[PDB]
Order: sequence, then C-alpha cells, then structure tokens
Amino acid sequence: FDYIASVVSKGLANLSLELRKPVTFDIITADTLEQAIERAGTKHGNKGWEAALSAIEMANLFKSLRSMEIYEGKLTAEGLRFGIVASRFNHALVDRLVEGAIDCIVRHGGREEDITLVRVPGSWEIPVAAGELARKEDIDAVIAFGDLIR
Amino acid sequence: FDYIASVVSKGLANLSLELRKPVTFDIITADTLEQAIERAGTKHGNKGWEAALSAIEMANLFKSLRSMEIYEGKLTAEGLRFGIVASRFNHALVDRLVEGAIDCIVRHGGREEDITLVRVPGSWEIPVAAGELARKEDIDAVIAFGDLI
Amino acid sequence: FDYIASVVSKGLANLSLELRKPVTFDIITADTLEQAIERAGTKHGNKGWEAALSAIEMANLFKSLRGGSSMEIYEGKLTAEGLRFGIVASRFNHALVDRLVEGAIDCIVRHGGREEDITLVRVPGSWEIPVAAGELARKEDIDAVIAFGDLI
Amino acid sequence: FDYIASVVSKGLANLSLELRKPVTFDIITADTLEQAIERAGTKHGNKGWEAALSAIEMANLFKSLRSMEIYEGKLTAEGLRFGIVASRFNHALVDRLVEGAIDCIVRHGGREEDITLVRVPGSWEIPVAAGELARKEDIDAVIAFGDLI
Amino acid sequence: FDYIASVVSKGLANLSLELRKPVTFDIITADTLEQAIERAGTKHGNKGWEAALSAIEMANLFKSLRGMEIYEGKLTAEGLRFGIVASRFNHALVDRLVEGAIDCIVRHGGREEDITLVRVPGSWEIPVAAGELARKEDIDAVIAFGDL
Amino acid sequence: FDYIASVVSKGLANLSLELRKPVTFDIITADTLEQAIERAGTKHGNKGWEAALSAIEMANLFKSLRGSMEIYEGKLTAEGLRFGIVASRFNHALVDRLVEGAIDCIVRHGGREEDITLVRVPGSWEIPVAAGELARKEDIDAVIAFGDL
Amino acid sequence: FDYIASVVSKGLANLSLELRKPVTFDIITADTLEQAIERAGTKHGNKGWEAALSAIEMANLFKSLRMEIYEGKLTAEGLRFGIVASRFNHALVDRLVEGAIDCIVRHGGREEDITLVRVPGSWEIPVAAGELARKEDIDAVIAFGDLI
Amino acid sequence: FDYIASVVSKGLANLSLELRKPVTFDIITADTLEQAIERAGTKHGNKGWEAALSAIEMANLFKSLRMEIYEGKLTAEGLRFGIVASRFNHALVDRLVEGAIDCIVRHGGREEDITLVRVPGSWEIPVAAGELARKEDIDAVIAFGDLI
Amino acid sequence: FDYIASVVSKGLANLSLELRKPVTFDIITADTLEQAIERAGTKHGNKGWEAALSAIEMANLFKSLRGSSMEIYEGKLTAEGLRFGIVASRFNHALVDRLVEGAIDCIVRHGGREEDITLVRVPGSWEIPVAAGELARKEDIDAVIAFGDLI
Amino acid sequence: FDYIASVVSKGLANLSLELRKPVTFDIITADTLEQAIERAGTKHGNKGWEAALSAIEMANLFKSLRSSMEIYEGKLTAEGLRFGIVASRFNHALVDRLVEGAIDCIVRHGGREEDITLVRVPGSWEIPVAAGELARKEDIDAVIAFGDLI
Repeated sequence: FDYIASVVSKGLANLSLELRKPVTFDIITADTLEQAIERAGTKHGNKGWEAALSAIEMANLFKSLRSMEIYEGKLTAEGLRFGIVASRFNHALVDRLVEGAIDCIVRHGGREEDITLVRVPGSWEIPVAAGELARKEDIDAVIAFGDLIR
Repeated sequence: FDYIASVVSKGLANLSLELRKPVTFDIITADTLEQAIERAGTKHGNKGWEAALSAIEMANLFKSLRSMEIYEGKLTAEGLRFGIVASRFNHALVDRLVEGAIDCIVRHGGREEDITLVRVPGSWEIPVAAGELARKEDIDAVIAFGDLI
Repeated sequence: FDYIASVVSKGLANLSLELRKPVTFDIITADTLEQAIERAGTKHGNKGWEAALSAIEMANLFKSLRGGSSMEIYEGKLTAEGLRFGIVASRFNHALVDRLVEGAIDCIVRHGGREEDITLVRVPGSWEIPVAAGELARKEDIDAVIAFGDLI
Repeated sequence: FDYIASVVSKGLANLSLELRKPVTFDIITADTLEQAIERAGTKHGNKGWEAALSAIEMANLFKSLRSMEIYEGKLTAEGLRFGIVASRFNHALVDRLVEGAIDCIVRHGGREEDITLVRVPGSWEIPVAAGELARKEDIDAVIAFGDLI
Repeated sequence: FDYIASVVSKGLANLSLELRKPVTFDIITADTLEQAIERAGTKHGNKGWEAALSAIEMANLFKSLRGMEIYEGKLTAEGLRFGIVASRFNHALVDRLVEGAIDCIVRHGGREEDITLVRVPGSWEIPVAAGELARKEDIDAVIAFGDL
Repeated sequence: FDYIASVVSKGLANLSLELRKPVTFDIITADTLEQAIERAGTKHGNKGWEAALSAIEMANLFKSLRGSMEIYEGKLTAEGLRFGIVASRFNHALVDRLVEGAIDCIVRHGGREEDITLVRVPGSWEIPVAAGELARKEDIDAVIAFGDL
Repeated sequence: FDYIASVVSKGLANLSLELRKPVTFDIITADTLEQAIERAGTKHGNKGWEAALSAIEMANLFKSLRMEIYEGKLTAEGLRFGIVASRFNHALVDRLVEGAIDCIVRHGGREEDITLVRVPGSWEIPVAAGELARKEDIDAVIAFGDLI
Repeated sequence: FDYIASVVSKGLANLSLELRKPVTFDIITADTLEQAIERAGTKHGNKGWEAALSAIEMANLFKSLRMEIYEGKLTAEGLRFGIVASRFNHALVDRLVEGAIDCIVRHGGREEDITLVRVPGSWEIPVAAGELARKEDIDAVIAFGDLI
Repeated sequence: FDYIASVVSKGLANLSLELRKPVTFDIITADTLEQAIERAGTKHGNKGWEAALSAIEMANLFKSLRGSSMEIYEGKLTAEGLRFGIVASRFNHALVDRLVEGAIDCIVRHGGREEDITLVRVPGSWEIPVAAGELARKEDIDAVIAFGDLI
Repeated sequence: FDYIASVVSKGLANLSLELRKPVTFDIITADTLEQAIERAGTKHGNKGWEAALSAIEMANLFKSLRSSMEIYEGKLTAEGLRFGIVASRFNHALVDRLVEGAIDCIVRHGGREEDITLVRVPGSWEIPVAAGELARKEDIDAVIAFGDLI
C-alpha cells in the first residue's frame, strides 16, 4: 500500500539525474501524529531545516564543481537562489516545514527575494512543478515538501 | 500488488515528466467495488470532479508560470483545454466519473467544445492514448480515468 | 513467476510507450494448470480473442487520431479490413497458448483481417516475448502487436 | 402458465418465417429484476449487444443466402440497415439493452442514420411494430427487446 | 417453459409441410449436460447419424414419391445433396453431431462436396436459415441440429 | 409434456383443413404397452380398423358434400373408394397390426386392395409430410395415419 | 427536526397563493434513500410524471377561469411550464426531470415551451420558483427537491 | 404529510382572512385509516354536512354583517356556494360532497347555484378555493379532503 | 424545535422571497464542538465554503435570468466581478471564524475581491436576519451569505 | 407547544424585520420555575442587562448602517441613544428586576433616563403590539422587550 510516495521519489530522482541540478526530498519518519507532534515541538529538528541545509550544500558543491582532490560543499547561502514546492495537503505541517526552510536559508545568508514558493494541490503533482523550477536557469536548487507517508 | 495499476501510474507519471504538461490520474483500485458503486452517486464523491478541479488548477498555474514570490493558481477555467482519457472497463463507474469531470469543467468555466475524449478498452492501454493526447499543442491539461475492481 | 511477469509487463509497456504502437498482453491472474484448462473452454471468446479485439480497436483509434459538434469524441472501430498485426506466442504451456492463438486468429478473420496479413512468431518462454514483440513493432508494415504469456 | 411471452415469441417467429428476413428477439432470462440490473451493469457484452451481433451476422449471411463447402456469417456491419423494437415497460433495462445494441452496431460498422427505433407501450405490441419494420424494403434485420422477468 | 424448443420444432414442421421437402431435426432436452455429453460419446451413434440416415431415407422415398403398392424409403446416398444447419452455441456437441452426420453421408454414398454447412448464432435463429437452405432447388433434404 | 404427438396432430389437422380432404389420425397415450398389445391382439379393437371405418365414412360423406330438416350423412360403402395409408416403422409390432386391421376393414367393406396406397416413414415425426404428399394426389380420397405414444 | 421540508413547502404555497398560478412541489424526503432508489425504477412515472400531470391539469383548469362541474383536461398542447430542479441528490433529480419532461412531451407540451432552472440546494428552490412564476409566459410551475 | 396537512389549513385560513369570505374546511388527522373507512356514511351526519351547514350560517351572518346581537340562521334560500373536492380518497370525498349537497338542498339552496371543482389533491385545493372565492357571485366556499 | 433557529430561518427565507435576492443560510446540529472541529480540520473545507459556492452560483443564475429548443439557465462558479455580504454571529466564534475564513477563501480563490467582500458581526443568531436585510437593501450587494451557530 | 412564547417571538421578529429597527427579547424560566425564581439576578445574571447591551450595540451599528475589506463593528456607547422598553405585569417580581437591570445597563453605558420610554402591558401576549407602537416612533432607536412565562 505505497504508490504515491514511491512514484514521487522516483520522479524527483529521475528529474535530478536528467537536469543535473540538486533536488532535495524529505519523507515523513515512521508516524503521522507522533511525527507531527515532534516536528511542532522542535524547531531545528524538523526535516525542512535539514533539507534546506542539504540544498545549500549541494548548490555550493555544484558551483565549485563547475595529496588528492577534495570536493566539499560550503554552507554559504550568499547569492544563492532556491525553489520550494509545497504540497497543500497536511498544510498544518507543510507550512511549518516551509517556515523552517525559509528561516534556515535567511539565517545562512539567502535573501527572501531569491526564494520562489510554489504550492501544488497534492503530493502527486510535486514532480512536474519541481521540473519547471529546475528548468528555470536562475534557480540553483529545488526543495520539495510532501507528507504522504506513514 | 497490481501490475496493471503500477504500470498505469508509472507510465502516466513518466509521460507527465517527459512532456512537462499537467497530467492527472486517480487510483481507486484499492477501494472495494461496492464502495465505488456507492461513491458513484453523491454531491462531491466524483473522482472525475476532483481530477478536473486539479487539472484546471495545474493548467492555470502553468500558464501563470510560463517577500518570497508565491504562485498558487486560480480556479478559472475560461479558455482552458483538456484531454480526457476513459477506460471502457467498469464503464458503469468510469462514465459517471467522466460526466462528473465534464460537469466540473463546464461549471468552472470550460467550454464543452474544447474537451477531447478518448476511449480505450483498458487501463493497460490508457497511458499511450494519454500520451498521444498530451502531445497535442492545443491541449492544456490531461486527465485519465481508469478503475480496476 | 512474479519477477518474470513484472519484467515482461514493464518491458512491453516501455516498448509500447517508446514506439507509440499499441501492444496487448493478457494473462490469467495467478492461474493454475487445472484452472487454466477449465477457463480455456468458452463460447464468447478467449483471452487471445479479447486481446485481438483490443488491438483492432486501438489500431483504428490511432489511425483516426493521426489521420460531434457539441463535444469531440474519438473512438476506435472494430473493423479489421486492411489491418496488419503481429503475434508473439510462447511455447511454455503450449496446450493453452495454441488455444489463445487460435482464438486471436479467429477473431481477426471474423472481424475482417487477412490471414496473409496475420504474422506469427514463436518464442521459447515468456521471458523472450518482449524482445520479439519490439522487433515486430519496429516493422513499418505492422499496425499492432499482440503477445500471449503464461503465469503460474 | 405464461401467455404474453409465448404469444410474442410465436408471432415474431411466424413473421420472420413469412417475411424471410432475420428477426432476433431477446427476453429477460433472469427471474429477478435485480439480476437483470446486474446483467445490464455487466461488461460491454449485454443482451442487447448479443442480439445486435446476431442480427449483424444473420444479415451478412443473408446478403449471399437470400471437403464440404461451409457457410458462416461475418461480423462486418458496413452498409447494413437495422430496425429496433423496444417496449416501454421496464424502461430502466430496455434503455440499457437499446444502448448496448446501438453501441455494438456502431462499433461493428453500422451508421446511426441507418438505425430505426420504435417504442411500443408493452411487450404485447412488439409483433405488430416488428412486422411493420420488417415489411420495409430498406431494412435488413429486426431486433426486438421484450421483458419477461 | 421450453418456448425456444417448441418454437423451433413448430417452425421446422411448418416449413417442411409448406415446401414439401424432407426436413429432419434433432434435439436433446430430457438429459442434463453431462448425460447429453455421455450419450454423444456413446459408441452406438450420435443423433446426427440417425438424422442423416432419416434424411437419406426420406430423400430416396421422395425421389419416386414426387415424380396393393407399397412405397418405402431407400438407403442409397449416391446423388444426394444435404443442407445441414448447426448452432455455434455449445459447439462441444453440435460439432460431434455434424461430424456424425457427415460420416453417415460419406459412408452411405453421399459425395463430400454435395454437403452444405450453415452455422447460426442460436437455435432461435435455426429455423429461418433452415427454410432458406430448403428453398434451394438443388437440395434433397435439410438436417437441423438444436441444443436445449 | 410431449412434442412429437402435438406436432403431428397440429400438422395433420392443418393439412386436412388446407386441402379440404378427410385426414384421420389415430394416436393413443392413455394405453400402456400391455394395453396396446391387447388392442393389437383384439381384432375388433384395432385402432387401425376404427380409423379405416372413419375414413370410409368421411369419404362417403364428402362424395355428397362436395357435389323438414335435411341432414347430410355418410355411408360405409367402401366400393369405388381409394385411400392412402401412412405407417411408421417405429413400434412396427403394433403398426403392422393396425395396418392389417385397416386393410381388412376396407376390403370387407368393399374397397379393393389394388386401390390402397401404403407409404412407410421411419418415425412418427415425418408422418405429416408424407400424409400431405398422399393427400395432394387427385385419386386419393382420404388419408389414414396411425401413431403410438 | 424538520426545517427545510417545512420552509420550502410553506414558501412555495405562499408564492402560489400570492401569484394565483399553479405550483406543484415534490415532498418525499420523509422516506428512505432505498425507497427513493426503488421509485427510480418503476412504471412510466413515479414523482415527476405525476407532478407534471397535475400541473397540466391545473393549467387547463385555470385556462377557463383566468349545476356546473369543472374538471381539468389532460391535453398539454399550448401550455408553458417552469421546471425547478435541485443539484443535490442529482442521481434522483435527473430521473424526476426526465419523467416530467417525458410526461409533458407525450401529453402535448413543446420542448421549446419547457423551461428548466437548476439550484444548488432545496433551500433556494422557492426564490427561483417565484422568479419563474413571475414571468407572464409561464402557465404552471413544477419543482422537485429531495433532502437526504 | 404533516407539513402538507398544516399548509392546506394555513393557506385556507389566510385566504379567508384576505378575501373576507367564509371558508369552511373539515378534516380529521388524529385518527386511523380503519376508523376513516368505518365512518363512511354515518347516520348522525357526514363531515361535509356540518361544513355546509357552517357555510350557510356564515353566509347568512355576513348578509347582515356587510346592545347589538348578531346570530346566524339556517335558511339557505338565495345562497350560492363554491365546493372544492380532492380526487384522492374519492370513496369518501364523494360521500362528503353528497352530504354537503343534500344539506344545502334540504336547507333551501338550489343545485344550479352550486359550483363544484375537483383538483388532484390537498396541495392543489387551496389555490382553487381562493380562485372560487374571488368570484363575486360566490357567498361561501366549502372544501374537504382526506390526507392521512 | 429551537425557536431561535426556526425564526432565523423563516425570516431569512421571507427576506429572500420579498427582495428576490439570493440569501444562503447554513446550520448543522451535531456534537457541540467536536464535529465542528473535525469539519474545520477536513481538507475539503467548512460549511461556509459550500455556502459561498452556492451564493456565487445563485448570484450568477440571477444575473443571467435578469439579463436546443429547450432553454436551460445555469450559473457558473466564477466569482469575478461579484460582491457579497457576509453575516457572522459572535456566539460560538471559535467556529464562526472558521466558517468565515472558509467562505472568504472560497470567494477569493474562485475570483472574488477583498474590497467586494463585506463582513458584519452581530451579537447572536437572533440578530442575523435584520442585519442581512440591511445588507441586502444595498444596490451594490449581489448576494447575502449568513452564518449561524447551532449546537 | 408554548403558544404564547411562540406568538411573541414571531410577532417581535416580524415587526423588527418590517420596521428595520433593532428589537431584542428575553424570556425567564428557560429551565424551570424553581430555576427562574432562584435566578433573580444573583450576580450579573440579569437578562435585561444583556438585552439592553445588545440593543445598544445594534443601535450603534445601525447609526453607521443608516482597509480594502470593510467590516462593520458595533459599539457599546449609549450616549445620544433612545430606547423603548416593554414589560409585562405578570411575574412582575422578576419583571421589575429585568427592567432595573436594563435601565442600569443603559445608564452606566451612557444613556439618560429621560431618553428611556417604559411601557407596561398586562402580559406577554400584549408585548408585540406595544413593541411595534414604540418602534413606529421616529425618536426611538431600538426596542427591548422582557417577557416572562410561568
């Protein structure tokens, strides 16, 4: 009994591979009500903050990409542009994840004007809007927020 | 699991990603056949109505796309074009879903003359017709209706 | 069995999507030998008969698409005159594959298909079906592809 | 015990034999109207669909009829004209039978412009309308639907 | 409630009386499906064999009847043309009946090419096709198979 | 409850009405095998004898029918009469007795044996066609048929 | 606990009395949905047919006014009606509308004369019915609304 | 049908108040159908008889209405009445009509001065009653119907 | 029954039948607050959402009426170019506010404007009909949606 | 049942709707006679007080009735307001308490006793007509009626 989440994950991974641009997708962890309570009772412990950190690191890593050779990803968010896709369902947690990601980007140095927020009706339509945001040149990386796991 | 349903979902998702055009599909194979029969008639249980609303919203959002800037989309269906794919199997429910979708489009503003309907014998044959419909330039969104059991 | 069926179905679907040419694949759900033998006896038609009918309908639907004032509705006719089909048959469970092939051929002839247009390909097992189906579909003079598989 | 069904069947058979034109009549085999509703709700093939297919086959056979050599009827409906007789009683099922027959004819090649439909108030009035339709020169076959339950 | 069988029998009898041509008809109703299959599988002979023999006898009788003295039907199938009507429905026994009739004809002397076969969707549609087959001038007899 | 007897009776009655010629058919269903054997053994109880007597009376009546209160009556003079006897090979052990009884009745009532035409059919089912063939001859005044059930 | 089934009926009756024009209303919400489903498949008509017949009779009666015995003829030729349907329970509302339309057409009404108005719920039936009845070219009003 | 039963009475009362004309309506709802069937032609008097008597009294009173003491007489001479009947439960509606007509005739009313209008049901009774009451040559209106 | 609810419904219906302007009223009687909280949590929306949709459809239908062979009048769900008046009763505000939010979101998503939307708050359900009549007697207002409180 | 209360409520509502002037009505004994006699204004339980406050709010709202989104909010200022008070002689032991509560509310919210009009009717049945007579006056902004059943 798991179709939507698997399809969304496969589509996001395929889009990331095709467009060679970072797309970060976070899945809900092991529960719905308990997970909601924990993510509402912690700020930095939400998956959105970690996803934003990963997106910033990946954008820096790609910017650097374009004894031995070491390719490490910086966390400097200055000059970066991001695109966020948010599922409208389970908005009581999607909004919290969006606010955590935005707060992380702002505190790490990303301007709010560089953040583009798109709200899709459900998790089913996340990949196509993520593809549009990724196919935009200015948008360095994409963060996806969907909650359809248990 | 259901190989046919998995194939339908995977093919529709891949076609949507490849053609970057809004494609919507509703899966109700998990629900009981009797439950689907009961759901066929009510005020808003029409999965066709829900899918048509989602397709209209996605078409408007894509037309718009083509503090933080926020894009959500509007439910105005005026001037929009849709392609509907229907599975003839379990027609007693598929036709009801298609009628609900058509009613949703018409009452949200879409013209019935701008709706194209393609009938295929089964869900196993839905995806290729859906892709052929999505390939057309004059189609703004695609909605597919196939139910098993 | 599960892996073989999943691989065959996925490959046939991918080939159909890639080549934009209709294909049909029919198997009885988790059938056994005795149950399949019992299901073989029928009067309306077999799984091969239904697959042939679906292939004809899809071929006409495609010809209409790529060839009502109130609302534009497109469907496929069941006429089989002038149509050419490819057929793939596995040798495993031949006692049922032959019945399916006979039903499909009878359906095609009855609806108007020509035996000369009918083309048949034999494969050892269901695993080798997708590649032969793709080879038949890649031919220009083939309008639809039908394949018969065995599931246990 | 029954009289209406017997009289209708006998009259239709006598008319077919007299006029040398194919007439196929279908009644409700199921004893329960709920089972009749289920049979209407079944897949594409229904009683009306089967009756239309039989009428098409008989018309094709009569196009030529009207190591042994074998004659069989084809299923091509191109150029064929049919008459349909339907009773108004149990319309909730008669309409389904008519829809199935029309769909079968159209998808086998018949034109809706060549289909003539006559509705009689009851099954008792089927024979007269069927004979009137069959006496027309431009009618190849007659399909009658009656209710037995 | 055997309306189908009654209608078929009455129509075939009426057509035979009207056209003055030998018509034979065979049905199996008193036995169930398994009993009918067993009786068809019996080595004594299918009902098609008996129907073909009766048709041969009637045709040979009519050869002299249409063109104390006693007239009886002969069993010479040489120079006899037979029209056989069969139903696609339940083709597990109708085909056996057809093969038994064909074997009877071919072993009593009937040329294989003379036999004509017409297959109809149903027993309800049998009578009209049988009458149409009978109307032909070059038909000695008409055999019909019904399943019910 | 029966097919052959009803069909034969109806066909013979229709033929008699159509050809306005006396056609008499004798069939018994109440009598069992033992009763039929007893009737065959008894000369005066021969159903064939009774049928021959009825045919002679009908022919004599029709001789004047076709050519105070006035009453038309039929005689039993078999002189100058011709009859056609149809016999079924099934249950020949009794059919032969009936034929012998009818022949004896005709001969002893005045009919010449040379004027009697006998036609043998295999079963009771195909009696009516042979009966009609005999009745369509001008010389045959009446038709006598026997059957067993 | 009856609110809609009383308010709608009272409003329709008051509007009919005020406008002096026949208004008929369908009130069957006191029974079960199984009963409604059974009524869906019945004889020529169950609710809409009867309502249309009553409206036709009332219009024919009023055509005269607007030991004497007055009764309404059932001839619908030359009559105009306003049909009010609720989208709620459309599975039954469509059947009622079909029955009413068939009754009017087969009794003599013209499809051009027939006018149809749809309202989202039974709550808005009275106001639309009054708006339709205020038209001069409307001879009778029929309304069907079912509440689950 | 409680809503319809209340609506009929409310509409009749409102029409009587508006038109200032006597309207007499008789119905029993706190009983059973067996009792209604049993009370078919009671010797003491039908309900329509009482309704007609009340209508006659009201007409006589209003003839003068159109210490002062006003009392109504039972003389029906020179009076005109409008009777409304329902086609449902006609087996009792006809009895009520006969009782009312007998009361009017035996109190002095002429059969020529009585106008009778029949409507399909109680839902259609009040509008016809109001239309009849609108006539100038009608002194009183009598309506009776059975609805549960 | 409940006198307050019955009187409010009758008054609103009489006002609608007198002014021939759409007035939509929604009341639900269930468990005191649990059912309303669950309805607010439901993704579909609240009763106010459906009431606003009905009001928009009725307004479009009335506009069409005022201006095959059969003539069919239907109202679209587009809220563009339409102005409505919303009445809210302060009692059970924890649910009245949710209903108002749902109605506002429905109107704006379907095409309404914040300037078009007008909100009037009253001390209770009993006072709704007069406020709704005063809202309806404005020429600019096209329809009236009234939200009550029923336990 | 409750013919008197139903008639009073219907008449007051119809008169208020017809005359487009605020009308408030309050009834004792919502539970029982014992509850009514024990709820004789224990502490801020005066129904007349609440009715007068509602009337003041409605009068202030109608004073205006007569950002981008415009919202109408009531006021609790009784200054310059004129009211019509209707009371019944039956159960006057509680009628006087209700009248005193309403008058106290008006005075302490800003109303003057000279602007208050008091009407006494024999019972609740005569309340609607007196309330309508008070409302038909031009110099009356709101009508407050106290009805009591026992």
